[PDB]
Amino acid sequence: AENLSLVVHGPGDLRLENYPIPEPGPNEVLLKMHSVGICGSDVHYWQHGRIGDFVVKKPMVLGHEASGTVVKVGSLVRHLQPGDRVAIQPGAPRQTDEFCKIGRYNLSPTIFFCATPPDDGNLCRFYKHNANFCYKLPDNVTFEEGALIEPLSVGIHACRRAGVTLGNKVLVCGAGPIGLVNLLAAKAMGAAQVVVTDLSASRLSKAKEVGADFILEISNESPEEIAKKVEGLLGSKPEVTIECTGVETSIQAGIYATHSGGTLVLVGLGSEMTSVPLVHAATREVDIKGVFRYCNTWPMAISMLASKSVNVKPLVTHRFPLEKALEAFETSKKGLGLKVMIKCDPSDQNP
Amino acid sequence: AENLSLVVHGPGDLRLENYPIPEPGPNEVLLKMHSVGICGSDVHYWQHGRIGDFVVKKPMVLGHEASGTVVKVGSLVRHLQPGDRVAIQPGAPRQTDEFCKIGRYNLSPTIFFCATPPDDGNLCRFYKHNANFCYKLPDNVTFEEGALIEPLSVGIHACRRAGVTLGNKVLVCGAGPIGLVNLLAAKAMGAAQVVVTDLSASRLSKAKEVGADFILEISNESPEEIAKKVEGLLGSKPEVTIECTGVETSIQAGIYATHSGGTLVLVGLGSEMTSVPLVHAATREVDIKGVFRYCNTWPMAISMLASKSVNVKPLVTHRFPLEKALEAFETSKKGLGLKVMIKCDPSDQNP
Amino acid sequence: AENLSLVVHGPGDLRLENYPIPEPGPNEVLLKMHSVGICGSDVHYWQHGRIGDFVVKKPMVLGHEASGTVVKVGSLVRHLQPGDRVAIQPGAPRQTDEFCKIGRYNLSPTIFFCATPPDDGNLCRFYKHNANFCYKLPDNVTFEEGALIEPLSVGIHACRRAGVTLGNKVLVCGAGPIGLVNLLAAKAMGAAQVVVTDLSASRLSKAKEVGADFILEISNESPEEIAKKVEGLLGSKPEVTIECTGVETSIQAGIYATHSGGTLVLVGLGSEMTSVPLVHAATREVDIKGVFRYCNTWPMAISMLASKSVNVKPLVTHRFPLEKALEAFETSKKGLGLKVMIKCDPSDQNP
Amino acid sequence: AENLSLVVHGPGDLRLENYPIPEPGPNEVLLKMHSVGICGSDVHYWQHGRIGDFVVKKPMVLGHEASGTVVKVGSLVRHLQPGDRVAIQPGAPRQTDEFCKIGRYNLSPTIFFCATPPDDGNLCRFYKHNANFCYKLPDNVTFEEGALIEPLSVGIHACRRAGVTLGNKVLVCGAGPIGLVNLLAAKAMGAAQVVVTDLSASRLSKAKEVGADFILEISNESPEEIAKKVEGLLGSKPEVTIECTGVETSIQAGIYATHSGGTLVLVGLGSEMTSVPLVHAATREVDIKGVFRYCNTWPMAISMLASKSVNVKPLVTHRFPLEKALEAFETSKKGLGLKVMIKCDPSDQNP
Ligand SMILES: [Zn+2]
Ligand SMILES: [Zn+2]
Ligand SMILES: [Zn+2]
Ligand SMILES: [Zn+2]
Repeated sequence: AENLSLVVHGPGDLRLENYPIPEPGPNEVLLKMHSVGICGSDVHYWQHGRIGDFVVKKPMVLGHEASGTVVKVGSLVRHLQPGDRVAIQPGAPRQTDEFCKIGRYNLSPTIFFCATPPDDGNLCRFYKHNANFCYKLPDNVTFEEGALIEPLSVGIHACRRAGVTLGNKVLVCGAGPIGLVNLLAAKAMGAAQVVVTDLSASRLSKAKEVGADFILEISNESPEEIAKKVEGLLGSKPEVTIECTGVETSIQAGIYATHSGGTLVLVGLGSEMTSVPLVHAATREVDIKGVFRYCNTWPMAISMLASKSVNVKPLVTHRFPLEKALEAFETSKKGLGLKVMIKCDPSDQNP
Repeated sequence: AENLSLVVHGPGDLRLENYPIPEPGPNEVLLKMHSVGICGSDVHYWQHGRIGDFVVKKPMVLGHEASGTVVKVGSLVRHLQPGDRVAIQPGAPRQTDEFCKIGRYNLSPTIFFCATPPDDGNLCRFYKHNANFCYKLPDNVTFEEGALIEPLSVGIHACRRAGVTLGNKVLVCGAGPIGLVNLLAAKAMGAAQVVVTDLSASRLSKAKEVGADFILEISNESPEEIAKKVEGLLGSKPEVTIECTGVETSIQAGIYATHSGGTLVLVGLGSEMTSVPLVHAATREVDIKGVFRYCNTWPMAISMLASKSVNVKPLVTHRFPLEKALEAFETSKKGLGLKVMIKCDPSDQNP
Repeated sequence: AENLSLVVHGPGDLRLENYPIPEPGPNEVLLKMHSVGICGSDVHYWQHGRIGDFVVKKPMVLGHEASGTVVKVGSLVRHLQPGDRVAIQPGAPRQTDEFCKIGRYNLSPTIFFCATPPDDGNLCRFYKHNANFCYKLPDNVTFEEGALIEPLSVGIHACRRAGVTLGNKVLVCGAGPIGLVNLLAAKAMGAAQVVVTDLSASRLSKAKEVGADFILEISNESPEEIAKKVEGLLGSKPEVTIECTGVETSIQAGIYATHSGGTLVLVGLGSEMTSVPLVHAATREVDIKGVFRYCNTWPMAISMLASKSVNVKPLVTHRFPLEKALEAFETSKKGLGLKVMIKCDPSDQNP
Repeated sequence: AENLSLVVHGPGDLRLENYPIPEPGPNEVLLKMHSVGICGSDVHYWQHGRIGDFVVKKPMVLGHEASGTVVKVGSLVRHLQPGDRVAIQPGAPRQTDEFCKIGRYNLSPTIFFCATPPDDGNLCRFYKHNANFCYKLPDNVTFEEGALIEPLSVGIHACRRAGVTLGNKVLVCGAGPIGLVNLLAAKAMGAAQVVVTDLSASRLSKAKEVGADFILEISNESPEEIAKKVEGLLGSKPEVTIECTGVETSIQAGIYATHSGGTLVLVGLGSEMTSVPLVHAATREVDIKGVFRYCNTWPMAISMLASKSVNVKPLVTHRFPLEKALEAFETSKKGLGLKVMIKCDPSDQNP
């Protein structure tokens, strides 16, 4: 019974292994996997075997940005059936705790989440999942778009928490994959202009393709100088800044750059301690907000994709079959591409 | 000193008259008028000499959707100067009352407002206005777009109060000018799909041009049937309904149509008493909200226009010089067009 | 095996019957019932065998405002154990649907809810319930206070949706049980003054005891006159009105009474069609909101009770043992009391 | 013409000087000052002649927490008249800028603000002020309560921005005057429990008198230990933390202490750079918000005082006549009291 699976055993130890075919409980579905995007999260576990307090204490299956086809459903599942194409939302609450009740299930301490240990991910042939967290895709939304909902959702959640809306000018720090999905989400939510900063001329070219209104190549500027160049291009201070690099200097830039009364959202992972002009922000009522994944983004993402109101397709720079997963991870690490997409279906390998 | 002015003396009594050149106080500007759109508000005062409790007790200058050029500024005015092209926000608070302080100046009982009596409007050659409520237009935004900010703002304010955002499906009742600006605002704010209903095949054709995702021609349907047809086209109940007709049956339709937990916003003017399945809405937590003009929409409208993120141009169906204002009002009443635009500048009559 | 249960068989057909001892599933608990309040909801099913579209098609156990003691827990239950005193939140979602995910589980169409048919209630000796919807009571919170969380929650949810906060003046229409819990919730949320209207001098005396800052006895006033008398007592128009009678004239009064920009919340059940100065509200941006039960109120209610920050005790006017349930229902119908409280525990019959 | 005035000429240079009687413009009033509280702001200008970028470049009158009696009004003033007792809101916008329009006038860069240079304050006999920012006091609200609205408003604004509401448990860092007003505001807004931390047994005794549910004396605890002790007393992590010391370790404590999804509001002034577990907060969606004074707090503060729903009286520990202002400032600096209150009226020196 063939179920090739990509597994991290520890720092730098990545292996392709055969796994049993999972058996779906009464409210789960079994999925034949199709398209699985990888991101810095996966690469980080690969390299270091941990992300902060999340530690790989036993071999873990990677992969958490995914779509596939229902092949089997549990006795209690009614909204999905074999043949259904679905996007997988990787975080599924185990308990109806208070976070779940108030509608912030992302914060639930007992949540299951693909490829954050000890929870196995979906970079494999066959995978089972809580049925309520698999979302039927319409026929004009590709498997890859379905997989891309996950990174898009990072941007949606951050932009919601920032309060991005009609006419706002927005600064996005970083033209990596995180920055690009926040650019996409901001424009989708009505931002008039997004400026994107980055050190790389290459990444910024790609941010342009994706829809950045302005690009700004940073070199040795101070945070105040960055904020200043940003304001100069926009004609004003941006109501919202989304910081996607985790780099302290970029966080400071965001604080100086953001319009008074505005919001800076931290999406990139920084060091355990950050040094910031906390006062500068606080005295200007610039709020500083973080994000932890996302909640309630799949249906609205699917709605925007299905209506062609957002375009995530240019994000995919590489495709590899599942058998070439180790190479794909090398490609993702070298960071020349954006989204490296893994194709798990021997039957079909198109988008 | 030539300052032709369109004046309503009472029910059906419209005249073009010469007025003195207004003198701007210390915080006012004098404007050479350029483009002035007319709407049902103006036509209503023309026909009936009142809109509810607002009564024309002495001759009134009409016109409240306008743009022009600063020719003179007061001693305290610093952000505008002669030569500046500006959009005029017709509601300017006279006092720093509590509504103003909390940021809801539209509700200020002593607000000045063009062409709502006893306040004279701007359908004339020369007009003076509170400087803080004239907004500089950038050079890639036409005078007509500047004039159109006013009707667009009706839609922006309504859609904000409805909470329209990323991915929502929205029902707009009415394909008249009010309905079309709400269609535009909803899409600009991130709605995935807007369906527009109306009795007229002609108006709906125009709603399509403007960007309606679906159109629905109504005839003798009951409110439940309308709600049903709407749901059928969208694939779900719309999170937001914007009611733009003021027609009781359309209001009821909105109540049946709107998703539970959603919002129905009333923009059209109905009868003094309305009969509604108030309970049906209330038990489904469908909120019912109204609007009174707008507040804080000019800068964000200008930002969206300047970035080409919204297109109001297709709204203009007719242009008349100021001298043909009576004809223009006839055209606006017969309701075959959408926006009838009046050109007040003898120097320039382009958009 | 003794499990006396109060059952409605149809219009005016109420019986006390022995039921099997329910068996808790893996995530349920079995409760030895202690205190069960009754309300117009129960009385309504008794009298008419329906509330609108909710119809008693087979015998139903009544009772939905309750507390008791855990005697048995399911294999998956960890936060509760035998001996735990708990308040029962009667609405427990069956499915993780979209309403649940976004934190509005009250709107879930498949929710289980005590004594709304076809779901049996908890007016009995032994009752089983979803464990996540039973809330441990601290030792300084009585069983009756625990039972009273349910009616209090009606007020909490309504006042939240109204946006009651520090310093607001609030109008509550109706001094029945619904009105009194909204008075309590408004004061708890920081309202400076609550005025309560009613036809009964008796009910208003009780509203005073409970904490009403002003009482207003209505007789033949018109809605405009009511609004006027209200404003006169408060010194201003109330930012919030909570309408608790369902009476059309009282709804109209609320519309005239509420401050511009304010909110009217409809808690009382009215007729299928209501006639209202919808326009008057809409043009003053008075929002009209309804409620459907409550969501996420139990923990904050328990917190306020435990800190003695709210006092629901004066609401209980009568106590009857379970065996005298038919009499208790007669008492509740005659409407001279407020909260009629039923004592189900043969071991203990104190508050 | 006697108008004694307290003036800072520079670091440690405080003088009492006679000033001209100010002349109120058309929308100003002249006030006979009555009660003026002092705070760290005043003391800071006294000691250092600056607070960050706000620098005393010429002699400045101090005092910004004040009340008095209207003696003269401008030609345009209608809501106030000689004899009116009023509370003075020290920040009065000069321009109708965008911050003002959207209801955040506190952020207006051109705002006038008592005793923040170059704007003279109200520690004097006679003072003139923008009429719209003087608020009539009812007869059951004392002059001192009127003066205390200003510090209370600091707490109101911070607690609003934190989202303090019914049932929340709140941590307040610091039992100085800033901490105590935030304790008062939180309880007024419906917090079930407030715990207050501080190094001083004396300050905490006073926080108890004022209404703190718990007090915690800190010594050499680490931020994690503080957060831990806080959680232990409350029985849970507080939904809101208000940090009132500006001390980096206390800010870190707030981050560890605050419930996930919660809010930490920074009210105390810290160093230009702060080192914080920014990541810890961000990954738990603990928002970090600052405050800059307040907006729209006077009317709701007056409403709460007039209804006896909040008690600021215990804050006043000392009273000095204006002639003993230098001593009063010494008393305020030695920090043994809380609110030092200055009495400016030779006619009356009661509360
Ligand atoms: Zn990822
Ligand atoms: Zn108009
Ligand atoms: Zn009930
Ligand atoms: Zn102060």
